[PDB]
Amino acid sequence: ACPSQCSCSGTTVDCSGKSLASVPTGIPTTTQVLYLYDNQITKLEPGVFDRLTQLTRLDLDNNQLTVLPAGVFDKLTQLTQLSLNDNQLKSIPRGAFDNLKSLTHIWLLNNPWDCACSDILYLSRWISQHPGLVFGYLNLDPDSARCSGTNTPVRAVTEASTSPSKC
Amino acid sequence: KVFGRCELAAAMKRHGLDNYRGYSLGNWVCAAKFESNFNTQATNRNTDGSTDYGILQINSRWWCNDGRTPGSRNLCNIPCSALLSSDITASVNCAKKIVSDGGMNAWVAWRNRCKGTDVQAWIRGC
Repeated sequence: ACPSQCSCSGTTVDCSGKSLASVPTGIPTTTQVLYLYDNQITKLEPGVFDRLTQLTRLDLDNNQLTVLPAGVFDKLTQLTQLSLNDNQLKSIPRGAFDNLKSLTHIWLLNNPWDCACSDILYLSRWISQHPGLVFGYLNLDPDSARCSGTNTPVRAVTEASTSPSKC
Repeated sequence: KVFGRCELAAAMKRHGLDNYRGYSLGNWVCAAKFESNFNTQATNRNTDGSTDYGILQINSRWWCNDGRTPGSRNLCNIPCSALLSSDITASVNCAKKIVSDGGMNAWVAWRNRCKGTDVQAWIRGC
């Protein structure tokens, strides 16, 4: 059953470029590919993807995401590609990528990563520990996630240049 | 078409790459050298299902249409085959888009091999 707002075909659901503020209701639980890119989604509901356990690809890029719910991707153990670039994200919740055991590609660039704040540390460590997973606008690029203002690579940020008071 | 260095420098200048967004001509020549070795028909299939095309190896996930990259965008509004032309016009127009939407930091080989060097060497004798 396709959601009203979207196009469907086999296991792909294209909800892209539809001016959406949140994830549409009624995505079949058999869905493997979910395009949500080019919308105006600011917040995801906690658990919004918990039923979509078969997702192998998810595009969330080019929205207005400011914050991600903790455990938003915890049930997505078949995800190979996740796109999060070109949002308003300042950090990744601690542990948020840990269950993504099938990941081959993630896009992180064009976000205001806030490297002054201590929440950036999970992301900094995660990128450093997964040097072949992060892609920029072209090819493989672990430095493409860049601190707002200073434009230095997130993966370079360590505990001593951060503070818990800046979050 | 495989360009010579000066031949490519000459064509990049007349397309207006010299000092585009503050990058001197030699930067773009140095980029294209490490991306394609000056060969407009360089092609590279990526693991995500995209392909890289042309002298600056522009990707079909974001920038051009090849009709075989699923969920891809066409931010430059061009067929990826236009990026294979002996006419560098489409590859220059797409590159300019990339520098603005992203700058040259998108080209990792340029960042590591070209950036901060005497890059006007790429331009000597042209």
